[PDB]
Amino acid sequence: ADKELKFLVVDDFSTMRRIVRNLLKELGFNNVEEAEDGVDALNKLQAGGYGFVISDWNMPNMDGLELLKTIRADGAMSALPVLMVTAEAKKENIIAAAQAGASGWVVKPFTAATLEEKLNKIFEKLGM
Ligand SMILES: [Ca+2]
Repeated sequence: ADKELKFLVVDDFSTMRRIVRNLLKELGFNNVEEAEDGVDALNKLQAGGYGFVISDWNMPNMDGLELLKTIRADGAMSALPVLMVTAEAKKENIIAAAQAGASGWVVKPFTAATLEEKLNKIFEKLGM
C-alpha cells in the first residue's frame, strides 16, 4: 500500500489512460506511466521499477491476456499484480485470465472508490 508504487496503465484509448491516471492520483498514487498496447507495456516494464499493472483486456497487437501471460513467464516481473480492465464481465474471460494469473478485474466505467476496493483486495490477497 505504498503511495509511491509505480503503476503502468495499459490501454489503447488515451482518454481511458488519463481517467485511470486521475483516479490513481486521487487515491494518492502519483507514480503512473502509460502504455498503449501489450508490446508497448513490455518495452516499458523492461526498464523496471514497476509495481502494479492496470491493463485493458482488449488491445490491438498484444491484448491484455497475452500481456499477462508474458509478464507471468518473465523471470523478473512474474509477480507483478495485474488488474484487468474490461467493459463487460464474461465468465470465460475471467476464467482465462484467472489461469494466466490476473490479479483481479474491474469493469469500466468505474469510480475511484471501486478502483480502491480493487487495489485494496489485491494488496491483501498478496499479503501486501
Ligand atoms: Ca481497449
